[PDB]
Amino acid sequence: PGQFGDIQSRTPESKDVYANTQLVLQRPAAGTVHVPYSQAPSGFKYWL
Amino acid sequence: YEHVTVIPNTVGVPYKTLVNRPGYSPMVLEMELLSVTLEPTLSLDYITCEYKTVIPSPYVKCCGTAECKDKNLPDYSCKVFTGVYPFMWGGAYCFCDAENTQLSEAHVEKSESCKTEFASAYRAHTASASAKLRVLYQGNNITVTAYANGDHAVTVKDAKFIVGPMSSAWTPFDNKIVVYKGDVYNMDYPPFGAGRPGQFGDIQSRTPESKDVYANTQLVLQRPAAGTVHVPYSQAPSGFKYWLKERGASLQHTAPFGCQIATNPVRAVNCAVGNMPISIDIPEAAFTRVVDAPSLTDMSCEVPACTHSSDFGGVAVIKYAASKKGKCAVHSMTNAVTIREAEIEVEGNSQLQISFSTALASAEFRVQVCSTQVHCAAECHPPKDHIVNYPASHTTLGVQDISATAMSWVQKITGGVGLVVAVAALILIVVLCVSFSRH
Amino acid sequence: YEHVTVIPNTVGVPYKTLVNRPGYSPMVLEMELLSVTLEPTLSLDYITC
Amino acid sequence: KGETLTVGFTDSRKISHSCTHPFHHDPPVIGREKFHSRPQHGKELPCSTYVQS
Amino acid sequence: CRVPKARNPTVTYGKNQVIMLLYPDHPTLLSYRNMGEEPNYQEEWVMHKKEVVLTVPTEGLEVTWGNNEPYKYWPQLSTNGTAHGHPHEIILYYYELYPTMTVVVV
Repeated sequence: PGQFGDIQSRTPESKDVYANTQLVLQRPAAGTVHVPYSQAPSGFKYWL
Repeated sequence: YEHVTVIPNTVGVPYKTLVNRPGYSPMVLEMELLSVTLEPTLSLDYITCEYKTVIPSPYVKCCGTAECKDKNLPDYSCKVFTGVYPFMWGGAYCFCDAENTQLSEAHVEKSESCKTEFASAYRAHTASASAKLRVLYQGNNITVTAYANGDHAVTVKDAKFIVGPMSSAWTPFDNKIVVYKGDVYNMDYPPFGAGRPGQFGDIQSRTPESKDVYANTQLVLQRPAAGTVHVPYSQAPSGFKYWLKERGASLQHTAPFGCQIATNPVRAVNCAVGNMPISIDIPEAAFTRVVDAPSLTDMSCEVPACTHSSDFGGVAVIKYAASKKGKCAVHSMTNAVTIREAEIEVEGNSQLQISFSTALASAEFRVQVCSTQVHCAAECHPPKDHIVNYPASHTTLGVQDISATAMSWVQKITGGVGLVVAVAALILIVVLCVSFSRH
Repeated sequence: YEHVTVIPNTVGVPYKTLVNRPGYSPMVLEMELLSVTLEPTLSLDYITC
Repeated sequence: KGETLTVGFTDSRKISHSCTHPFHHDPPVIGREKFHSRPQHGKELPCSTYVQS
Repeated sequence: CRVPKARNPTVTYGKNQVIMLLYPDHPTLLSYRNMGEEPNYQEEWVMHKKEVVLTVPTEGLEVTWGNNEPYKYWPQLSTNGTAHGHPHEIILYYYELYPTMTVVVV
């Protein structure tokens, strides 16, 4: 997570996708209906 | 029966104390500090807040000469400027363009905002330390709250609890503290009436509502731009605003011993400093006579596994033959090994399982059960993990003497060298004896 | 727990390894190669006919 | 955030009027993070505001 | 006032060491203290993705990331060596855990 290769596939068209983003769902608060979460930013954008 | 023990002030860690009253079965009480609070007595010295500068319309007196008199306002300044020829939107202010003067005056007052946004400068003294203690008594989970001064005893379930005095008088708060909102800082704030410009305390009052205000802003009136009626001045910016930007870290983040800092009231929470004596008056009803208690025989212990993980990574199984069904207290006979369970149940011919935590590379300890002891030992393995989010349940390894077994290498080397010395000494002694007799 | 072993490349022959993790009952795994393929990367030089 | 403040209005003759005065505007940090807008999700801390009354 | 909470860092561990990879959106204050006699307080602002390596003392380390609740870390007595076995394995075991006493005693 947060590093190059965090998401991988063998070919651009492949449906077989590996992902490790450490996605964690967080609790909503103050009467809102949102779905907050903590996830590592794409390692691709960071690498670029 | 009065039982007195001492536990560390570390919060969130249980401790076991063995109650030994002859003629009665041994009892084990489990105690854990839930909260320790050190609340200092404070005396307010003064309030620091943002100041406002008050400038009444300038008096423009042309043809004649203006003058002013001294006033007793907190930082009053007055000056008269000559040779002024001011203009207004419709033209020159007045008829004559020579020998004119302008009267400018200004003073400093506390801002209305000082009622909401301010820092309080306090002197701190002693702290009324108190704590909330969890006690496992007769299998029941009960709590008490009392001052840690060896006084203010609290009785629960007919058991009288006295806590303290604290073994340490250390506090994160020094003699002079400043409390913004939820933040407390240790700083040597200036004496009241001796504040300095551009620095915290440049404007001071004893209370937020007080009309008695000290100010030192170095307010100096300057000559107005030609053709204008404005009143320029040079004044140090509020030291309060500078302080807010340059506050730095508060005690909540910098305090030693992991102290948590809270305000309203100001207090330090769960400081891991020193220890706390505890005295418990235990009712006779809580004691069972050894003749009435279960007795165990033919006891033996084995250890299926042991890891010194710092979280009860050891497990031990003890076989017993009970004289009758009932409950028995369990206590370690060493400080190197702590047993999680305070008590177990015994019935007929069976085995009990308990967990333990140790710093030892190899565990060698005795386990005491109702009127009996069993020696138990095994090799322990290291943990795979390096870091945990909890404090160790066991104590420190201590001074070398408790090192790993299979240390016979030390004894073999020491013995081998000691033997060589003993033999060499004997050879010399025999020769000296023969030499002595010969003349 | 990371367990590292080495087995022969002979295909159709099972090998067993013991996983020793202190505090836990010993585990035994059996591994057998069903197929091993060595696929060369080729570059065509020419066709003859 | 900016270094100057300008205020103005339109006249009855449709003439624009304004006044520019130097002013350092850079609000204090609330909490331990520097943010430019309030989040959908977060924590609440004490602060001071002006009441609309 | 409502304030944001910085993303949970990616955390890995070493010997008496905590390694964090930080993912700020905006400048975020990182600070930590020892939980013993000398807190050795340190702090820095992080304006970009950064890897920070912290040393954890016997008494434990407390780390605060932005507006998030503080993390506490304590070391375990882990080794690459082992107790028992060969004499050289034993020295390594104790050296790694108690490198100061091991050298003096030996």
